[PDB]
Amino acid sequence: RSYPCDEKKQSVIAECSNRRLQEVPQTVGKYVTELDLSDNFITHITNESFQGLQNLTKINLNHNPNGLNITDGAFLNLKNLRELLLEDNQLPQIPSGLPESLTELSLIQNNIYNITKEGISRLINLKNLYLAWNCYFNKVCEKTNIEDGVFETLTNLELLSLSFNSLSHVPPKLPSSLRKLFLSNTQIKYISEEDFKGLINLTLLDLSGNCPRCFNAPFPCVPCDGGASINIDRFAFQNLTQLRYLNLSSTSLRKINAAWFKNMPHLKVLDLEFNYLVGEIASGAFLTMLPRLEILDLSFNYIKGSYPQHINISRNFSKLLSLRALHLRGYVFQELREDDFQPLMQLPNLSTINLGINFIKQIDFKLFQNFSNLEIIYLSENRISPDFEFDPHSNFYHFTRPLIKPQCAAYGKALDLSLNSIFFIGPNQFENLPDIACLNLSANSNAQVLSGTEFSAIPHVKYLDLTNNRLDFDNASALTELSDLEVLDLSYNSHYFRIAGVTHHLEFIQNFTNLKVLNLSHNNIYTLTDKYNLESKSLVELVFSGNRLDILWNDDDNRYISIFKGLKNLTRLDLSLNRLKHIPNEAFLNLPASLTELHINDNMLKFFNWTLLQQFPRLELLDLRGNKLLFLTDSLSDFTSSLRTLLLSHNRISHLPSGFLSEVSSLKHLDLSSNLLKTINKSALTKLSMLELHGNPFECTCDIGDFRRWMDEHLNVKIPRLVDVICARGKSIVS
Amino acid sequence: RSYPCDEKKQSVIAECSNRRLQEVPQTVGKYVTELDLSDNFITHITNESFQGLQNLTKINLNHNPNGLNITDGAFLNLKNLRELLLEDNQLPQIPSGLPESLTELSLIQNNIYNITKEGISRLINLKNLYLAWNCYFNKVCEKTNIEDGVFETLTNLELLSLSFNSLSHVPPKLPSSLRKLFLSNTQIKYISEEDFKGLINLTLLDLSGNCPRCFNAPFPCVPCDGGASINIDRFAFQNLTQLRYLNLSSTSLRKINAAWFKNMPHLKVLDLEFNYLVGEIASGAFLTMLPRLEILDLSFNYIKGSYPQHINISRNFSKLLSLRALHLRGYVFQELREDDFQPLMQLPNLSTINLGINFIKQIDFKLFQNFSNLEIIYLSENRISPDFEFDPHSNFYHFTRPLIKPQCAAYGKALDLSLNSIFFIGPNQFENLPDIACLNLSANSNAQVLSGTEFSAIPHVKYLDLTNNRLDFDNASALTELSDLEVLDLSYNSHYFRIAGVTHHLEFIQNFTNLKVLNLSHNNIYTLTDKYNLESKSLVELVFSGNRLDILWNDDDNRYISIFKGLKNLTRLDLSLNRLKHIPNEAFLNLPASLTELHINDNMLKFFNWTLLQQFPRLELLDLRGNKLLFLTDSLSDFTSSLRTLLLSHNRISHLPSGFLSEVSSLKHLDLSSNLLKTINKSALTKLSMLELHGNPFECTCDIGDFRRWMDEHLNVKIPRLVDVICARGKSIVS
Ligand SMILES: *[C@@H]1O[C@H](CO)[C@@H](O[C@@H]2O[C@H](CO)[C@@H](O[C@@H]3O[C@H](CO[C@H]4O[C@H](CO)[C@@H](O)[C@H](O)[C@@H]4O)[C@@H](O)[C@H](O[C@H]4O[C@H](CO)[C@@H](O)[C@H](O)[C@@H]4O)[C@@H]3O)[C@H](O)[C@H]2NC(C)=O)[C@H](O)[C@H]1NC(C)=O
Ligand SMILES: *[C@@H]1O[C@H](CO)[C@@H](O[C@@H]2O[C@H](CO)[C@@H](O[C@@H]3O[C@H](CO[C@H]4O[C@H](CO)[C@@H](O)[C@H](O)[C@@H]4O)[C@@H](O)[C@H](O[C@H]4O[C@H](CO)[C@@H](O)[C@H](O)[C@@H]4O)[C@@H]3O)[C@H](O)[C@H]2NC(C)=O)[C@H](O)[C@H]1NC(C)=O
Ligand SMILES: *[C@@H]1O[C@H](CO)[C@@H](O[C@@H]2O[C@H](CO)[C@@H](O[C@@H]3O[C@H](CO)[C@@H](O)[C@H](O)[C@@H]3O)[C@H](O)[C@H]2NC(C)=O)[C@H](O)[C@H]1NC(C)=O
Ligand SMILES: *[C@@H]1O[C@H](CO)[C@@H](O[C@@H]2O[C@H](CO)[C@@H](O[C@@H]3O[C@H](CO)[C@@H](O)[C@H](O)[C@@H]3O)[C@H](O)[C@H]2NC(C)=O)[C@H](O)[C@H]1NC(C)=O
Ligand SMILES: *[C@@H]1O[C@H](CO)[C@@H](O[C@@H]2O[C@H](CO)[C@@H](O)[C@H](O)[C@H]2NC(C)=O)[C@H](O)[C@H]1NC(C)=O
Ligand SMILES: *[C@@H]1O[C@H](CO)[C@@H](O[C@@H]2O[C@H](CO)[C@@H](O)[C@H](O)[C@H]2NC(C)=O)[C@H](O)[C@H]1NC(C)=O
Ligand SMILES: CCCCCc1cc2c(Cc3cccc(CN)c3)cccc2nc1N
Ligand SMILES: CCCCCc1cc2c(Cc3cccc(CN)c3)cccc2nc1N
Ligand SMILES: *[C@@H]1O[C@H](CO)[C@@H](O)[C@H](O)[C@H]1NC(C)=O
Ligand SMILES: *[C@@H]1O[C@H](CO)[C@@H](O)[C@H](O)[C@H]1NC(C)=O
Ligand SMILES: *[C@@H]1O[C@H](CO)[C@@H](O)[C@H](O)[C@H]1NC(C)=O
Ligand SMILES: *[C@@H]1O[C@H](CO)[C@@H](O)[C@H](O)[C@H]1NC(C)=O
Ligand SMILES: *[C@@H]1O[C@H](CO)[C@@H](O)[C@H](O)[C@H]1NC(C)=O
Ligand SMILES: *[C@@H]1O[C@H](CO)[C@@H](O)[C@H](O)[C@H]1NC(C)=O
Ligand SMILES: *[C@@H]1O[C@H](CO)[C@@H](O)[C@H](O)[C@H]1NC(C)=O
Ligand SMILES: *[C@@H]1O[C@H](CO)[C@@H](O)[C@H](O)[C@H]1NC(C)=O
Ligand SMILES: *[C@@H]1O[C@H](CO)[C@@H](O)[C@H](O)[C@H]1NC(C)=O
Ligand SMILES: *[C@@H]1O[C@H](CO)[C@@H](O)[C@H](O)[C@H]1NC(C)=O
Ligand SMILES: *[C@@H]1O[C@H](CO)[C@@H](O)[C@H](O)[C@H]1NC(C)=O
Ligand SMILES: *[C@@H]1O[C@H](CO)[C@@H](O)[C@H](O)[C@H]1NC(C)=O
Repeated sequence: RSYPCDEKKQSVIAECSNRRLQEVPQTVGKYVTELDLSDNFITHITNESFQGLQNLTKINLNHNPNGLNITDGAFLNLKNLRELLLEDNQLPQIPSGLPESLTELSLIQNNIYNITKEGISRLINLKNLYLAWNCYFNKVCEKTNIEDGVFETLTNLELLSLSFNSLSHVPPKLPSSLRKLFLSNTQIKYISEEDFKGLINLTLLDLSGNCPRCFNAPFPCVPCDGGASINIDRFAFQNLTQLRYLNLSSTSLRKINAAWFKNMPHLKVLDLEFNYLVGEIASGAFLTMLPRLEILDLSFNYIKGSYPQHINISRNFSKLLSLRALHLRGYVFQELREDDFQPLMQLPNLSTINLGINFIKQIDFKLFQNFSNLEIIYLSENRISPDFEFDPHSNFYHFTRPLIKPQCAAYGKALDLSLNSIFFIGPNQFENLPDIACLNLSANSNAQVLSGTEFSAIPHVKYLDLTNNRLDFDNASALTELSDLEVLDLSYNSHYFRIAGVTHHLEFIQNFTNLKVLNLSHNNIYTLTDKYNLESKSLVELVFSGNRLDILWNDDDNRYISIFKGLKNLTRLDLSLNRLKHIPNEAFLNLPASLTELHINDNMLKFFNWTLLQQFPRLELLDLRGNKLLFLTDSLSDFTSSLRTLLLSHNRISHLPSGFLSEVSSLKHLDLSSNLLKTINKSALTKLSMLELHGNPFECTCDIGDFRRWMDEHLNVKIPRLVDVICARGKSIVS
Repeated sequence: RSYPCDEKKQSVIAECSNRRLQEVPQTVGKYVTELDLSDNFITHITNESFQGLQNLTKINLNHNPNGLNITDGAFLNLKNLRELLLEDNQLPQIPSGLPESLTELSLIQNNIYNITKEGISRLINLKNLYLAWNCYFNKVCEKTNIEDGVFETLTNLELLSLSFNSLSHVPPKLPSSLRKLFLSNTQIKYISEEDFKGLINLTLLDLSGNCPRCFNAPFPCVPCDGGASINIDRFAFQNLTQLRYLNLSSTSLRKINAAWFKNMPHLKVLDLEFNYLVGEIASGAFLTMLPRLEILDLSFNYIKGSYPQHINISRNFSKLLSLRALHLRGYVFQELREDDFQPLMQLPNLSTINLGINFIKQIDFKLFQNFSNLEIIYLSENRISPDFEFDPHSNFYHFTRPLIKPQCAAYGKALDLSLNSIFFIGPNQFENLPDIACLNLSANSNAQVLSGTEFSAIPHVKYLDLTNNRLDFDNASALTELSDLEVLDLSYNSHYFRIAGVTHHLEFIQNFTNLKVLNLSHNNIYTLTDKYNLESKSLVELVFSGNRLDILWNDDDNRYISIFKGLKNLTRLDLSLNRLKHIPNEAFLNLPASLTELHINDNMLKFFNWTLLQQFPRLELLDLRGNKLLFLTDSLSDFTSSLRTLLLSHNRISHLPSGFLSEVSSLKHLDLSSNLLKTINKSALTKLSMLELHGNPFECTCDIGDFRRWMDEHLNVKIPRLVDVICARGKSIVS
């Protein structure tokens, strides 16, 4: 048992993050290799901080403290130190006399404005150097002075990142080992012919945000004089036969010179977001130069004040033969006509069209059929009708998450129409579409009574998202045309559920032979009409959080006592956030005997009838976190032989009953963190692999001794975050 | 300083609620008259519980414990006990040998099924007897046995309530002192001629929920055989000349006998909700019998399965000359035509029409003009387009809150169109309406760009509610036609605010010469377009909670540093729930010097620059509750002479600086509850009238003595909830 860090073996990692450590710990294990020490209160670092920690081949001192004084060659005597990370430390300078064994260095988010030979040129083994985000936006900081030639000694340098600094030009004397060159938001107007001419290995070049398009910028944005475009010499990308990824986002471009790509036969990803390329899109020769392009991002190229009827796509798109994804958000146009996308329809691997945020009013949906294999049709957010703000380690111009949830997209062809205005699905709404498997109609202000016919044209939908609408559930055949339905997400439709005098019919649930997952969360359900029960022979997982079981299962009311019992296959049930003070025993007994996993967290339970766990012989996880439980049973082993994980954090448990750890033979994980345990008696003292105790007011006196021994006896019981397992006054119990 | 209760003088009241008291306190003040002891853990009551507490003319033992054993005549020796309340106690019986001085008795929500002479007939001074809600719904309980004549001795009985018990008929031998008779939900099929014949003083009769209409009931509901109507003898309400309030809600009525009202010339409020009176509404003679009726509730009289084109209102409504409010929710019809309301238009005092929840599709709005003086036009929730569930002390069939917010209605003529489907305000949307002053368009899925013309037909709107829509704020003249605008509520319009690449224009705020109150809460505002500042010469109050000032006022960004300074008249600002870790001093200094009241609660502030309170010389209230403040300044008196209230609960303050209580000469209220104060030194020890300290881990040892003296010295400093001012282990500090 280590302290204050928590170790593992991936290759031996001392996770020592966030522990409020005030200086590097003396007490680290001697087989430790990677020591993560971020987010601590470390203020000073000397040579004698890592005195005897050898074969540390990684250090992380990010965010210290939560500015860091590092003496010169304080790391020098670590002859194995390879990866060093000292991001976000208000470092004034690249620290002096670093150990030349370093292969990866990260100085992101400091105050370093001077890149000197005295810090960098000795370090011949740098592969990846991260200096981004040191002088940017309206930060008080100085122009970035780069001593001449200071990189040419770094002949094993593969990745260099200087983004979000004021450079003004591409440094000269760049080693030709570079494969990845990041110069975004560096205030560079002009790209000369000599600028990259000897970088024959570059796979990636990022010149984004130089001469930026600043209208409506969510950050302080300085245009180039006259909102002028970036100036790229005609032979600037000569000799760059190995480029794969080119990012020219936000460089105010209006013209693309087709000859820029003459010597890039492999170009794979092109990013031209936030430029002014509406003209280039309609008639663009540069598109005939890219037969291996896979991803083209042309988002936010809208003309301010301009709302064209149709989008205008050059015939030249037809030539983009390897194109996989095409992103055209923020073009802004009223209508998508069948003719408008002819140039894309013969492209064989075009699987993703992104038309998000174009305020489109009508789509002639039949057009998506005439394509080859579209997989993701992304139309969200249109107008179709019946420390620190910016993360230095992600992409700055867009979100990188997938457009459509993987779990939904994995079923097949996907149509995301979320955040539109289809407030009512008419009879011909889905005429002429391909066989959609994944459908998002979230947030379309839909208030209709679904009745069994609305989806007849796409009857093979397998995952359906109708979250965040206002469905009026007043017809028992709703959605039953979707015989293949497997996932149905009905969250955040509380509008009509909340009104007691409108009708609520959920009977339809039973008709689905293949329904696996049903989410009814945040619907404020407390009254149903005519039928009180949920029935399905298939359903595996019901999410019923953010409803009102406190009302449903009121003591004076019997109507909903078997609400969930007809769910004969159910293995996971989420009853969290139901305002439950107590569950009547009979209603608890009528939960499906099939359950393996039951969540009743974040209610207000004062009591739990443990005895009833006898009728749930398959149950593996019981989650009661965030209630008001006062007492644990003394006889748990008598009610279950199945429970593997029991979660009880954020309750009011002050005493552990006899044999509680030893006697339950299937139980491996027990979470008692953040309760009211003053102690743990020797009488409470085996099949347990993890026990959580942080957050408790452990009275530290001579009485607390017995348990310590037990910890020493059982190393096989991980006890996390021992630093937070604390005497009630501050020291850990392990002192 | 009392303990454990907290006293006052209204006439001397010992508020002793909710204190976890385990028995009646010995230590009550001897001038105490009313002793509220509800919501405690009281289990037993004997004669020797109130030994020497005389001139107690009120006791409240509701919800004890949080069932109560009361010995016989345990209250007998209180010769002044007047009002006794023992609701919600699982009492098995009316307690025996109660003191005959009682004028008001409340036994609501117990288990009393036997109403005996041994408990009630002696008590000749009962005015008001509450026995409601003892056997109801699916509770395990017995039919209510009422010993014969047991009320006729109570000749000073004015109010009797037996609702929500199984009676089966109106008890006989009811004293003719009764003015108010509550028999709701008592399972009484038949009302005989003899039933009330000698009750010549009744002002109110409630026979609601006997033979109930049970379709879609939000409670276990037992129809009378055949869903039959209640049977009311033709001369059942003979001799009841003094009736004012008649409640016949949910008695399955289909016919009203006009002659029931022959001898009620004063009838004021008639409640016929949840019956089947569509026929009676269209052709109803009973309406010619009620020329003093003021309030008529005909809600939820819908025919299941039926959706008429027009509502059908008998000509006889024209005869309801004193009618003030008419409620017609849940009739359910498609269209309101001008002709359909002719019978109401000459009624002089008709100020309120309620058409909520009728799924109406079109209204011919010009019709509201032809009325006399309509004040509240309530149309919410239609389809217009471009312990314990039930509170025993409120009305069971409807919510009693006002239809329209008083603050909005106080400006004049009100139109509530909330929860409809006016997703777009067209040019003629508001043609032909009266001069609306108060307008609710909440929750209409409105996504348009308001532009300055939409309200031109009702330009004198003074309070405007557009909450819970999705407004696209992309035009600087939005709402500017409303030159008289005084209150503008823009909460919960985050849809477009949250998207960084759409435009956000709030410039319009400045054009309003009369804008007092602006709510921008829960809009997730973090980026504006072109103009970064909020400007108004009039605005008094800005609510900016649930936005992202953490982003706006990011350290690397200057654009929003004066966001609020142009609000030159501002006296109240709410910056709560902005995720603020810290406020740059310059942005804090640019808050309006006019401010008297500033809320920054529920953020995550680690530090507060108190020194800056020097530039806010009018500031009376500073609310920093629910942050992470570690330290208080030692020199507050140097930065302010205006602060009257300072609220610091839920922070991490462990020490009180010298002179903190004494030195600030304007400060009257200081809230330090729920921090981390182990003590309060004698050096921290005048103009203070209230100091809050409950929730702190006060170390109770010899050191804690000094402060106790100070408390004894200053009785003029209310310290609430001393019971919760607790040694860190359980006893109060005042022990
Ligand atoms: C202009 O356009 C270019 C070209 O697309 C963008 O280039 C990408 O830049 C992003 C952001 O810097 C890079 O993203 C990060 O890559 C790191 C390295 O990942 C590679 O190697 C690791 C193995 O070490 C693999 O696991 C991984 O699959 C990759 O093959 C990652 O470490 C980062 O992820 C980590 O941090 C993020 C922080 O958000 C966490 O969310 C993750 O969980 C993880 O811990 C991150 O993914 C990206 O690699 C660049 N692309 C290429 C091909 O090199 C530019 O950023 C863009 N410019 C601007 C300013 O927007
Ligand atoms: C059938 O229809 C009838 C006729 O309308 C309804 O009759 C009303 O019933 C309600 C609920 O019982 C009564 O409401 C309660 O009245 C109490 C007495 O208030 C009068 O006197 C006090 C002075 O003591 C005045 O302050 C007050 O203005 C009244 O003149 C109040 O004490 C109750 O309010 C208190 O408790 C509620 C609990 O919700 C709190 O919210 C309040 O803050 C307050 O503490 C309450 O208002 C009402 O008075 C009856 N009307 C008349 C004219 O007598 C029936 O209820 C209805 N039947 C059913 C089953 O719905
Ligand atoms: C409605 O509830 C459903 C069902 O629970 C929610 O979908 C599920 O969400 C969880 C995460 O919350 C997904 O599990 C996760 O999977 C990822 C990827 O494998 C993994 O990395 C995580 O550790 C976790 O296991 C789960 O796959 C997903 N299930 C389905 C069928 O999509 C849904 O999010 C809820 N809807 C709303 C609006 O809250
Ligand atoms: C948007 O913010 C406004 C302005 O603050 C909110 O309206 C105000 O709400 C408060 C209560 O939250 C009202 O004060 C209260 O008045 C009543 C009656 O006098 C009193 O009993 C209370 O003690 C309290 O003082 C205030 O009058 C009201 N102001 C106006 C102009 O209506 C509004 O509720 C917010 N909107 C949303 C949707 O949250
Ligand atoms: C349906 O569309 C909605 C809206 O685009 C998606 O909701 C987003 O999902 C992510 C991941 O949880 C959240 O972080 C965002 O907050 C959500 N956006 C909004 C506006 O709520 C949803 O995931 C889509 N559904 C599917 C199946 O892919
Ligand atoms: C505008 O209409 C909405 C919806 O009817 C009103 O919102 C309700 O107000 C009450 C009082 O705060 C809340 O308890 C309800 O939760 C609200 N309902 C909903 C659906 O949110 C609103 O008050 C009306 N505005 C005015 C000025 O009267
Ligand atoms: C992609 C972001 C475009 C931002 C501007 C913006 C454009 C909008 C449009 C398109 C449009 C662009 C330019 C001019 C016009 C005509 N006013 C419309 C339609 C509907 C709502 C519109 N709302 C907005 N906020
Ligand atoms: C006042 C509550 C009425 C409850 C029934 C109910 C009625 C609705 C109506 C009216 C209606 C009533 C009776 C029959 C019909 C025709 N299906 C419509 C229109 C639109 C949505 C409707 N949604 C509902 N849930
Ligand atoms: C760049 O390419 C051109 C022709 O493609 C060639 O003449 C020149 O030698 C190359 N430059 C370098 C430095 O390789
Ligand atoms: C499309 O991708 C497939 C593999 O998914 C590949 O075999 C094929 O060569 C690609 N076609 C083109 C024209 O790039
Ligand atoms: C559902 O709606 C369909 C289509 O109008 C209708 O025929 C059917 O009657 C409805 N079902 C029920 C159970 O009301
Ligand atoms: C749904 O299931 C019920 C009962 O199993 C059946 O009566 C009903 O007709 C079904 N509806 C459809 C459309 O399959
Ligand atoms: C029960 O669930 C399993 C696992 O999802 C599934 O294979 C089976 O079909 C379901 N049973 C029924 C009767 O639908
Ligand atoms: C648990 O519920 C059962 C009935 O299912 C009851 O007999 C038993 O007394 C309850 N146990 C506790 C501790 O409440
Ligand atoms: C009731 O009224 C009728 C006539 O209105 C009268 O004859 C009778 O005496 C009255 N009954 C009582 C008991 O007052
Ligand atoms: C209407 O109410 C007013 C007082 O607001 C009263 O003077 C008048 O008599 C009432 N009219 C009728 C017909 O009741
Ligand atoms: C607001 O909309 C009006 C009406 O179309 C238009 O004339 C005006 O140009 C718009 N204002 C701005 C500032 O765009
Ligand atoms: C609003 O105010 C601004 C500046 O005070 C002015 O230029 C603009 O024309 C105003 N618009 C209207 C409709 O009053
Ligand atoms: C400032 O507020 C006060 C109080 O609401 C108001 O009387 C005055 O008109 C406002 N001042 C201006 C310049 O609008
Ligand atoms: C408060 O802000 C002022 C600048 O307005 C600065 O001079 C001072 O140092 C700050 N005080 C603290 C305690 O941060």
